[PDB]
Amino acid sequence: DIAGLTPCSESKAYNKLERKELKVLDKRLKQYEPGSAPYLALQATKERTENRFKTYAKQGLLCGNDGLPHLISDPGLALRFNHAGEVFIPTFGFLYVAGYIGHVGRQYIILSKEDAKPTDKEIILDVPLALKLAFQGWAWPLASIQELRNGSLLEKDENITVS
Amino acid sequence: FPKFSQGLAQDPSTRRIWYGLATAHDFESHDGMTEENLYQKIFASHFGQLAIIFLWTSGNLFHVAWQGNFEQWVTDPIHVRPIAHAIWDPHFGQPAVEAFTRGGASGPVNIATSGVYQWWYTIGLRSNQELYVSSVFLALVSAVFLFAGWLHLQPNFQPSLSWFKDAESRLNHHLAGLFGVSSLAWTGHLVHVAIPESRGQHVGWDNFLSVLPHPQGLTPFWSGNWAAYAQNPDTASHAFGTADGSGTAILTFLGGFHPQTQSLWLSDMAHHHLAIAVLFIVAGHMYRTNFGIGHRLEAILEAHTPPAGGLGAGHKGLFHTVNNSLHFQLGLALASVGTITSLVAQHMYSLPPYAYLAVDFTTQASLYTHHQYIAGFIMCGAFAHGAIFFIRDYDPEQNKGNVLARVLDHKEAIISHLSWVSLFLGFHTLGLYVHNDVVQAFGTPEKQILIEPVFAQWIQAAQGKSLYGFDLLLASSSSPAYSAGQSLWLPGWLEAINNNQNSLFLTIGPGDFLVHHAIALGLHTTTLILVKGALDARGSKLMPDKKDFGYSFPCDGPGRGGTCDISAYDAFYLAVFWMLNTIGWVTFYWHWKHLTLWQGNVSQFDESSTYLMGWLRDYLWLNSSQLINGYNPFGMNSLSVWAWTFLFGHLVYATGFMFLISWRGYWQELIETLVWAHEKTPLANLVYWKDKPVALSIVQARLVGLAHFSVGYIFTYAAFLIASTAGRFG
Amino acid sequence: AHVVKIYDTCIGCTQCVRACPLDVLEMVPWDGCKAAQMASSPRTEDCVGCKRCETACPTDFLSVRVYLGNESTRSLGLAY
Amino acid sequence: EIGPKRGSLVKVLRPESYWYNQVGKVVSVDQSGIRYPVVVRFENQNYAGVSTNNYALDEIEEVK
Amino acid sequence: RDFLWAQSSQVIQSYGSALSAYGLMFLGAHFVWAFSLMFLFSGRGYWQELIESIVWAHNKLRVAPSIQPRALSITQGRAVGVAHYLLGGIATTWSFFLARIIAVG
Amino acid sequence: PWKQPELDPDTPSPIFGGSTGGLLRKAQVEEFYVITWESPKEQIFEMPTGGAAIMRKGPNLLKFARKEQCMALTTQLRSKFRQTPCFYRVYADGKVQYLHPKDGVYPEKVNAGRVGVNQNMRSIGKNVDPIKVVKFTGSEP
Amino acid sequence: AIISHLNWVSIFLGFHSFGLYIHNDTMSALGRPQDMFSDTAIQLQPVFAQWIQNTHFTAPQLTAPNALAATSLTWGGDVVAVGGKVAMMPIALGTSDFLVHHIHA
Ligand code: CLA
Ligand code: CLA
Ligand code: CLA
Ligand code: CLA
Ligand code: CLA
Ligand SMILES: CC1=C(/C=C/C(C)=C\C=C/C(C)=C/C=C/C=C(C)/C=C\C=C(C)\C=C\C2=C(C)CCCC2(C)C)C(C)(C)CCC1
Ligand SMILES: CC1=C(C/C=C(\C)CCC[C@H](C)CCC[C@H](C)CCCC(C)C)C(=O)c2ccccc2C1=O
Ligand code: SF4
Ligand code: SF4
Ligand code: SF4
Repeated sequence: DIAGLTPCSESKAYNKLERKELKVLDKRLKQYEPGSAPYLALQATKERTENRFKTYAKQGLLCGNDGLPHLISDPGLALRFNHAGEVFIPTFGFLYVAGYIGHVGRQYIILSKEDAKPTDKEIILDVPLALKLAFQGWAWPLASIQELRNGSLLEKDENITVS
Repeated sequence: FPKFSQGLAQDPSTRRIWYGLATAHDFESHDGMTEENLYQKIFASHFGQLAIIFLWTSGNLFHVAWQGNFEQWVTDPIHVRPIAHAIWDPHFGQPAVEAFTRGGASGPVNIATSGVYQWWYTIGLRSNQELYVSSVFLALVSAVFLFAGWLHLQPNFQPSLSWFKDAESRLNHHLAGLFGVSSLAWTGHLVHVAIPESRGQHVGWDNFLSVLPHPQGLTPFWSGNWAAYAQNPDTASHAFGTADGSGTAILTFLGGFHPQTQSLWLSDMAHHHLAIAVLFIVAGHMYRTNFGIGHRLEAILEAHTPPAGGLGAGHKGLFHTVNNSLHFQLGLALASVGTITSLVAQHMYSLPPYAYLAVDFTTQASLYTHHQYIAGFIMCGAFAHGAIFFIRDYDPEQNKGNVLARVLDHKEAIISHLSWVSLFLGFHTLGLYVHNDVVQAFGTPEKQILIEPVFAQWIQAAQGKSLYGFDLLLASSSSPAYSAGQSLWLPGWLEAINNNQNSLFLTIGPGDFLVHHAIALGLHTTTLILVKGALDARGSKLMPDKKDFGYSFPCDGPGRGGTCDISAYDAFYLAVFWMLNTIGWVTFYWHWKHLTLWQGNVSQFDESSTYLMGWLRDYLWLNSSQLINGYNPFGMNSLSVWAWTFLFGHLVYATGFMFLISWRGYWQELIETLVWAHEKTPLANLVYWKDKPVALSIVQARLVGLAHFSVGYIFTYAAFLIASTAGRFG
Repeated sequence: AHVVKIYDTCIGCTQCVRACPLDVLEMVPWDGCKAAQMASSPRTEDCVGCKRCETACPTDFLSVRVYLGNESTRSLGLAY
Repeated sequence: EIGPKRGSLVKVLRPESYWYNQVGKVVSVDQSGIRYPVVVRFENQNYAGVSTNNYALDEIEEVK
Repeated sequence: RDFLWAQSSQVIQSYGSALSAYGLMFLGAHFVWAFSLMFLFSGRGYWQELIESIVWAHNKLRVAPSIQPRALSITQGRAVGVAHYLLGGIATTWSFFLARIIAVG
Repeated sequence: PWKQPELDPDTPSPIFGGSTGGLLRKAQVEEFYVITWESPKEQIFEMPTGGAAIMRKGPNLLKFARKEQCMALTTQLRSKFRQTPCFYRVYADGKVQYLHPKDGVYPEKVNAGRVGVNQNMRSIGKNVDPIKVVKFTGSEP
Repeated sequence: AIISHLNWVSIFLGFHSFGLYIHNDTMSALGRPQDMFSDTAIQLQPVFAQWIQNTHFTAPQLTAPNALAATSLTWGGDVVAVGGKVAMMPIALGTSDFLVHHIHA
């Protein structure tokens, strides 16, 4: 553990919160009959709730005095105390997806501007071209460093200034 | 009527009256002005603001001594409530005077919220006579300054322009005398007077020469045994007034708080302002003034130029830019003063310097909120007055290749990066708050994204807080930083920080994490709104020459797609909305986190501050119960004045929406219709205006509506802050 | 009492003259352009500061600018 | 011939202009001593909606 | 007191029940209402200049739209304000009423 | 023109019942404007202040309180009916001034007699910064 | 003349209608509830409305003899209960209903 936080398995308030959230459904389940569809819906919600709590405990999460799980952000403490999947690993997952959107839109912009009437290509897209680039962007990091090391990424003082 | 401007006097409309007030103290744009007459008129006016300050302080002393309960408060500071000024409102009824006479005084009164009672009591004031004597002293000092502003304007006693542009002499005299000697004397007061008054001894003008502060006297000071003044410090079991548990020390480095009065030791603060006097006197002897020794300011700036050329020419050409531009000097002063004003707010609540201030919950709030709100207003002025420099007092050819031109050259990069920070901070902060608002709503409070602020908890562990268990150097007994300062400050410091019943380094959770991130978004975006109005003050692609028009103008017309709100004045105008929004969050976070502490239930903030409905349910709606019942149909309490003001703010805030939303053109056509009626009416037509009536200008309405907007944004919270905290008394 | 200054980039379009209602702009011959015309602002005392003229100017940046200033009865458009 | 060739692209150097450090086709050039003879046409509009403007000899330079 | 501070108890305490949607719309409506104030109080001049400094970065990376970005027109700015203004002002009541009245009293 | 046409203050006016957009106390005290034109037939036209009125064959005369009210009518007559109006300015003292076709030719057409005014021989921009003129008025002049 | 005469009415109403609300607030905060505008107070009752309620209530007797009852129970009568809840019952107009009806105008 770290930062004076208990694991969620050993916490009492964590189990208190489980017994509470299930008690609401059991009271709500008493109204309806056993074989009815409202009964099946609530039993599934009961099954999901029981699964949500045990999985968060199994994953070595850290619960505070309030009883709710807390996340850790420094990769040093995350890797040292086995909490990397929380924040440190979600960061790489998103950046790969965010870069993919940039490398794709940047290429559609450059290529349509090499032809006549690029304004029409923005409001009326070339879907065959857009899908081609969208399935060619799996290795977007390679092309970026290829384009940076080459020097064809940035423009050089051919841009408008104001003074 | 404006004599300083003939252009407005010829105006026949009411625009003359309004613009005559707003351009009153703008001496540069006046008619027949000169650079020498400008500095003199400023120097005389700056004497005036001192005269109002010393009088404003004199009024509080008199109105407290004459009408307050300072003599009764010292005997029982905790239970007795302070009294600011009495009330005489003949429109009252009998139930109100019976409710507003809660104080021991006969008639109705207003309970104080500033905290002057705790301050005056600490420095050794224990009677109403001593406040009467003081109110006369400042009123004399106030009159002296008024006489000087008139005297130093006369044909003689009229300073020359070279006298104003002598920076090296001003620094040495102001750093050494105004800062140092004043700090040295304040230590002379704490030693010769205040510490004795704490330990029972009555020291005054009658007996300060006969009474020694220390038994040994000054013979340790000359001999070099300076540790004799720190021998017998005050014990923990020490009453702040009586000699029970007293000591003989005058300078000590105990650290921490005094046990009974949760406040800093007087012997420490006496030792503090002494060392500050030494550094500031030493710094005062730095620059060169009429003797061979000393540094020169221009020689330094010309020298600090890096060789490779990362900054080009560097800091060259800047001395004549700063020394000749008053707006430059004013932006730096506001920037520095604005920041300091926030330190006063952040460092007082955590380190109470006065006696029985931690217990006065209502007083800590007001002081923290008042300093924070002023901080933002002062900070906004520094940028705004920094933008006027680029228009009026900036010379590009003189400042060529230097840092100031190299910043203005690539401004598109700065404004771009600032925009990205605000966008990323805003999208993520709103998202986390929403994601938790929903997932709470579907009954699953465990699916929230609660991230622990590990980096801040790492500091508190590195500063003595053993809760988190990081076991850093200063939380570890083996480290040298614990070994050093073990005899000095750490026993008193470690006891306080680890105590979880004070505001010194409060516990942090994932709720405090989101609030800090939300603040960052407000600070970054507010700077972006201001920075843009400054750098783009000289010109934009939409308006290549803004500099020719001025700082404040309507617009350049409906052409080029529309140019409404381009001027740098309109950037400052929009930042104030954000400023108030930023300080609001900062202040909402202080109040609730402290209420839960004072009420004892800290779990209220930790669990409910993670989702927005907690802020609306548990903080706003809940604590607005005793306030709203100030005047009920059954009766009225003492909080009726605050509920009335409560609504008064809600109303003023809404009236500004008129001037903001509804523009001029709707109204001028309307005033033309009333003019027709006033002339066609049989008897009223005999009366005729001297100045023609017209609607308010475009820029005037932006100003007026912002005043109605900000006053409601302050009067509403002040009532809520004082009423919520006063009614619960915790 | 507004100020109206025309600059060297005028090309003699006459669109500024046709637009401004108060007849504050007229055309004068000149040798700088193809059209051999240039504007002028003889009577700015009647300028209401509407700024329609600047909109008419079809150059990269305006050869006609109306620098607002001190007001008057004629400038404020007061029928009364 | 006094100035750049017909149909030739050139780069602008007016600091005031919307098209500054940008490229445009030369539509025509007048050789009668006018101060601003060079007529240039750009694809991108300005804020008003105009895509042409007469520039000078010194204010234009070769592309890129 | 007796209308707002009282009848708002059913909406606020709706979290964890079937009326939870009204508690969300109650807040969402306040957001859209305030959001309109940016459009009514400001003007198209500040925005069009800000986009220029943004176009520089999009231009620096050779990723810029051929359709030039332009700030919302003065008339549109005003229309966009009153729309988000009325929507937030009306939707609040729609949440403050149905939650109050469905949970009778 | 060849010569300025002096004002005939007694000419028939159009047939107009009246309205509330007429003249106020400013007119008798400070100044007012009057417009003249010559129509070939009887027609209907929109007034700047108020509603519709019927012209009269021959000379016509109106009185207005603003120059914009007069020039607003010239643009209507020159476009719709293709006429040539001329309007003056009358002070309270009785003085009269002939304003709009001051040269006889409308301003949108050149004439050799005219002389340039407020003509800067430089490009927009390309002018001194305000600091150079910090203590007197004007950066553009 | 239209806009001028109509401007005077709006100012007349907002003062004599909204100003009455502020008078009651100020009187209450000062501890003078006897001076407010209310039922136990300086009553301003809508006599014209009250007379119309009774006229439509006593219509089946005289003005509409074949009518078995009145058009609605809002005019006057007895309560109609359904499922332990009241469907409609007579609405009484007082000093408050006088201020609000004017606030609308
Ligand atoms: C390929 C499209 C594209 C690309 C590559 C970029 C890239 C960039 N933008 Mg950006 N932007 C875009 C579209 C794009 N933008 C659009 C459509 C808008 C209008 C909403 C903006 C508005 C905008 C602002 C206000 C800012 C940026 C900024 C930036 C820079 C920092 C990243 C950022 O936080 O931006 C912000 C990201 C967004 C606002 C999200 C854009 C919306 C989607 C997710 C992207 C559009 C993709 C496109 C529609 C798909 C077409 C693909 C094609 C095959 C059909 C960066 C270089 C910041 C900057 O100036 O850098 C310092 C900045 O302040 N952008
Ligand atoms: C050391 C402090 C200091 C000093 C010496 C100055 C000096 C000056 N400022 Mg500056 N300023 C300061 C701080 C300071 N300022 C701060 C902190 C801000 C940020 C808020 C500003 C923001 C600012 C702006 C934005 C402008 C100036 C301007 C000026 C110039 C004078 C304008 C004038 O005569 O206005 C006189 C104005 C008035 C008399 C009207 C003030 C009325 C206030 C707003 C009403 C307050 C509300 C009301 C009383 C509340 C009552 C409560 C009610 C319930 C009873 C002058 C150089 C102007 C300038 O230089 O123009 C080029 C200008 O445009 N200043
Ligand atoms: C930072 C310096 C400083 C400050 C702010 C104070 C503040 C105070 N002292 Mg203290 N004191 C100081 C230094 C200081 N002292 C030093 C260095 C000593 C050692 C001698 C003392 C010894 C002392 C005694 C013995 C007594 C005080 C008392 C007081 C209190 C009332 C004074 C009064 O009403 O004026 C009364 C003023 C006079 C009788 C005349 C003062 C004469 C000096 C030399 C004039 C200074 C004017 C100064 C230049 C003003 C600045 C403006 C300038 C441009 C003109 C007040 C809290 C009295 C008290 O009751 O406190 C508990 C008291 O009896 N003080
Ligand atoms: C039509 C009804 C109505 C209206 C129009 C208002 C209007 C207003 N009220 Mg109000 N109020 C009402 C009814 C109403 N109230 C009722 C019935 C009660 C209970 C009796 C209250 C009790 C009340 C209190 C106690 C207060 C107000 C305040 C305000 C003003 C704050 C405005 C603002 O923008 O500040 C800024 C808005 C915010 C900072 C956000 C609002 C609260 C959020 C949820 C806190 C979030 C902080 C945290 C950092 C998260 C945000 C970060 C983000 C990035 C996610 C405002 C003018 C406040 C005030 O006086 O202004 C200072 C004030 O303190 N009201
Ligand atoms: C709470 C905010 C507020 C207030 C107070 C007002 C008030 C008013 N509005 Mg606005 N309206 C508002 C919000 C507000 N509006 C907003 C935000 C918008 C944007 C859409 C509009 C848009 C708007 C338009 C377009 C128009 C109005 C009109 C009016 C005026 C109607 C005439 C009238 O009833 O006055 C009566 C006086 C009052 C209602 C004030 C009540 C408070 C009391 C009675 C005053 C007490 C005075 C006190 C005793 C004296 C103290 C003196 C002291 C110095 C000692 C009135 C002054 C109309 C108008 O002006 O033409 C007639 C107009 O057409 N409103
Ligand atoms: C536009 C303009 C301008 C601007 C201004 C401004 C606005 C500025 C700013 C700003 C500010 C207002 C700032 C502040 C600051 C502060 C800082 C930056 C700090 C820091 C840091 C440090 C160094 C620290 C250290 C430490 C210590 C001491 C001990 C403990 C630890 C720690 C770390 C804490 C001017 C006028 C100039 C000029 C021109 C115009
Ligand atoms: C109502 C309104 C008016 C007209 C408002 C007028 C004419 C009211 C001002 C005059 C009254 C008589 C002053 C009322 C007295 C004040 C309550 C106190 C003033 C105190 C000062 C003397 C210090 C505008 O001119 C205007 C212009 C631009 C945007 C919005 C608006 C706008 O909303
Ligand atoms: S400020 Fe008013 S007049 Fe000027 S452009 Fe904007 S809407 Fe038009
Ligand atoms: S509108 Fe501009 S380009 Fe056209 S004639 Fe006038 S000054 Fe020349
Ligand atoms: S400001 Fe208006 S009236 Fe004056 S010249 Fe320009 S367009 Fe014509």
